Amino acid sequence: HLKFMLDTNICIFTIKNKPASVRERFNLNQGKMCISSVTLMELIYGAEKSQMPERNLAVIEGFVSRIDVLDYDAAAATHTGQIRAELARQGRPVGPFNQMIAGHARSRGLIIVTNNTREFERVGGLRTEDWS
Amino acid sequence: HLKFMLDTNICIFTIKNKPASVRERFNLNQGKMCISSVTLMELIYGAEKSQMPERNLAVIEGFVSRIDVLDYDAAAATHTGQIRAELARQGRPVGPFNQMIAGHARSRGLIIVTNNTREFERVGGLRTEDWS
Amino acid sequence: HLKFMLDTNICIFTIKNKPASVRERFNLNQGKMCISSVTLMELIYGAEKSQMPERNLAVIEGFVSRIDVLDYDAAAATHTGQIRAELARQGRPVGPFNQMIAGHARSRGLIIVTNNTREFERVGGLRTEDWS
Amino acid sequence: HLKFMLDTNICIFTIKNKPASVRERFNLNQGKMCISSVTLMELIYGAEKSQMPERNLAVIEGFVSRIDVLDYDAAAATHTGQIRAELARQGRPVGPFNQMIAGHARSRGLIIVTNNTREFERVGGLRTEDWS
Amino acid sequence: HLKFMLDTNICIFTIKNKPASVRERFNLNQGKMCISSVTLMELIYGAEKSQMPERNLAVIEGFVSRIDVLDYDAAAATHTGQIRAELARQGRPVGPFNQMIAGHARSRGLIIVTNNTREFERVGGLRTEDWS
Amino acid sequence: HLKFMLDTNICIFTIKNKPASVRERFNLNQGKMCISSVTLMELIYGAEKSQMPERNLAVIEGFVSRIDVLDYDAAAATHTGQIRAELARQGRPVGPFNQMIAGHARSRGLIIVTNNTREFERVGGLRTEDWS
Amino acid sequence: HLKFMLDTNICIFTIKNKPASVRERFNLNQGKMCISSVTLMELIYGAEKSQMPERNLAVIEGFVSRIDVLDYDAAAATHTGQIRAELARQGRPVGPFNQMIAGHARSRGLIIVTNNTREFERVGGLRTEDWS
Amino acid sequence: HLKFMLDTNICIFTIKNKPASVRERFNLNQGKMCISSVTLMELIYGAEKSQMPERNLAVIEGFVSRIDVLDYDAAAATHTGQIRAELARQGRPVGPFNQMIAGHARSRGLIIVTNNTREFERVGGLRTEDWS
Repeated sequence: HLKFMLDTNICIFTIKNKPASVRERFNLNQGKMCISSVTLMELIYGAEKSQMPERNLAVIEGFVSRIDVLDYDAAAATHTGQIRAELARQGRPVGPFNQMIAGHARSRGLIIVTNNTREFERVGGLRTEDWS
Repeated sequence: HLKFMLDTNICIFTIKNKPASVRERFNLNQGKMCISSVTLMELIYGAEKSQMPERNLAVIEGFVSRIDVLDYDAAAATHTGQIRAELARQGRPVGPFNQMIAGHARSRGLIIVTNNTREFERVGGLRTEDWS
Repeated sequence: HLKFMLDTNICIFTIKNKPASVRERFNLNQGKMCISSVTLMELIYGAEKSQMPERNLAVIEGFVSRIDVLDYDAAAATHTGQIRAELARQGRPVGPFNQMIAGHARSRGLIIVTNNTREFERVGGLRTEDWS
Repeated sequence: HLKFMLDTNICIFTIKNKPASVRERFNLNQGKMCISSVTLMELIYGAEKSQMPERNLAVIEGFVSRIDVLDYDAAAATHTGQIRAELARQGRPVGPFNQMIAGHARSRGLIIVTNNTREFERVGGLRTEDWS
Repeated sequence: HLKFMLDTNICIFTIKNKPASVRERFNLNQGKMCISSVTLMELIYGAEKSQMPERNLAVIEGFVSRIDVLDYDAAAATHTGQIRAELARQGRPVGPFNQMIAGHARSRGLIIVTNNTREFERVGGLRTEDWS
Repeated sequence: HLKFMLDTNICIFTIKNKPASVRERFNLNQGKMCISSVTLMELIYGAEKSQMPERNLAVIEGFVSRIDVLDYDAAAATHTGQIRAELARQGRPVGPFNQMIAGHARSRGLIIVTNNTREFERVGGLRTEDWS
Repeated sequence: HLKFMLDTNICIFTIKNKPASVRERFNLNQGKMCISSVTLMELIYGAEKSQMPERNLAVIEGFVSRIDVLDYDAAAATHTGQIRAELARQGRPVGPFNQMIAGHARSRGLIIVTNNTREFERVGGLRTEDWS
Repeated sequence: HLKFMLDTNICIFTIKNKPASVRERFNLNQGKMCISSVTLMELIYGAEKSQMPERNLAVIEGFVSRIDVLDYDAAAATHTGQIRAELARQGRPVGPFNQMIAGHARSRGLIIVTNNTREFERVGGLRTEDWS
């Protein structure tokens, strides 16, 4: 089954093969990884704002075709809502899209793979890894 | 068939019967309305951070039972990505979750029902109504 | 996935490689384009009424081979019906087949690609591009 | 299975039970009838343009719930295209949406039920009935 | 289900719309017609030997896409074998591919549609029609 | 998997154990051989026209039981059509049923096993063996 | 359906419009071409090793969208194995990936399109064309 | 369920029960092993070049019947392409077929089982084992 949910920069590092450690671990974990549709949103944004949008979209779409994209559903939303309230009580900052990504992963029991572990470690009941 | 996607404040107004015109129009359009899972997320956050979480969580279950909750999917994400880039080019500010709700509705050709018309009208190719 | 719905003249320009700019953008967007079955209908009519139906029909099969043809479904019909009433209220003229593909495109969140932007910009909640 | 494709006016007569002969034959043919999505478009248009749109939409949507709606597909488009060229050669005028419905029916071997048989009889290879 | 199996000349007549009576009845019998793959072979042969092979192939492949093609299977083989022996006893000549087409149709209880009734009427236990 | 497609005479040689070399190589290749349904047709004809049809039909059922019978499908038909045109250009004679199994074999990458290599060698892109 | 399997250089030529004769014939045969995944591999290698990988990867995604990619399967492997042994006996050199696409094509009865007819003509039971 | 992709020599070692350790470990890992169709190709080549091909083909096919054969697909091709470019950049030599089954295994997150670990360890992001 699925074990990891990859955040946006981990995806970009993989595509770029830099830092090389990310693609290395990515490939060792083939068949076990996914991204949130929220992360897809961020990836598309990155392509759309770039100098060569059509080119970069094609590269992203190819990458995305080989990994699973999970829809952000009611369970994901529910966990995100809980997490934002837990974080607010504790006074811990997490960015809005990261909050959603954290909730999505937690709702499915997935490990978040991220180079922003400082932020994601603030979340309760969630495992994180950094492959960079 | 779905015609309207309700923004968070419109849902809250419906729940509170204030402004009462919102629930009135809500009732008139029963069976034609939905919310993004992004809006559900915002509703759960609001309940979870409130003085009476269980009471407000129960109220949300009642509201949600009367409408469809749509998963934020790849199409929603893609439109959101496009929109964020379009807005940034124009120097137009829209909040992160509203961007996602805007992208979700546009991907399905739905009318956004919102009292935050100034923000959502900045998005291209999107119809809005305000029931409040 | 799909981003653009091409109207008949844009299809014809692509086939003829004139204006060459159309085929250029067509090639750049390979894999992201479709036509409504309504537009297919118009293309088939064009071939059938031509001096050389078998030749022109064959050219259409080849062209259609490179894109998706979307069935005009209940969602497309529903949006079209709504658009026709909106347009009638405002006194804005749009041709019957154009109304239908406007509704088709809007129901799927697709951009209409057309050299008839004056007509299609009259439709609410719809984006267009002109590649010619 | 399906034998009849109903025109817009036949649907309306059925709903209104006037002329009573239409609903009579309609019910005698339960399970054998459908409409084109093109006809759905016209029904929605009628409701959307009316004095009480939400009301009339509900009435139409309820009626449609009890009959099959066929998507206007590539075969329908092909027959429509052929028919428009045949009609044009003969100089026989048929309305744009009627052309598509004629094509849709012919592509499926269905009998067109219409009170506008004067128009539909101009089409080749198509059976028609009038229940009014 | 299937009622008719169309022989090669009938298919060509339909495509050419000449004699017009063939396409007329073809259109009236939509959904009820098929061809044997043996007939497909003859059509492909016709295109392949023509001056414009690619064009005529597109034309045939286009025609064939809207009708069912049946594989010549063991039951078709069996009836063909019986028929060839029955014919030889009677001194009644039928061409090699017509023998197979006859056997295929008979094995499925289908009516052969052909303008070559002289050959096909020699076969026992088989219905034929000529639409030309 | 399947490697060989046997023509009619080879099947008969196998059944009759004469020339004995054929059944010998047949037994060595058990599980790797098939016949076209076209060849099945020829075998049934031979039995049906013989002095003792029931006996010979029973012998065929036993033989056919040891091998796969392949349906003559659209790919087989298509290859046969190309082949028939190519042979006609070169002025090379191949019998009608031989053309079909040659086409059938080529569409599947099968080796035709035949003692009629003179005819089958005329076909392009086709390998043959003679076990007799 | 499929008739041609394009070797790597033919694909590259089509992409570059050089020699222009390749794209010229390519366009004439739209809907009838495929590549082996073995060829996809070589294309991806070519892109990845180039000065501008992302640009060239995007171009490959576009090209691949216009044709079928066939998986190199057991039948393809079997033929390739046979061919490698046939070639070694005759002392005929064919490059390793060429052997595989030859086997892939022969297993499906496809015409190999290549500018390396010297190598591919060494293979038995395989038709080739050179469009360059 | 699958964990291991077996290289050609490991399959041969298993068949020969020499070295005995390979079959020992093979049996301990029943239900968890597969081969690439590329390896099937090599096994078939070995049988075909042998002095008793029919015999050795039967032994291999029997062996292959008890393990999964994976088709070499687009994902496999993609990984192989990345790998070939990386190896060339690093100046690490790996044989053509080895490159393909390395990419195939890597695309599926499988452990390559091989007695050629020196070559396969040059590939990035790939686990290897030697059971010999």
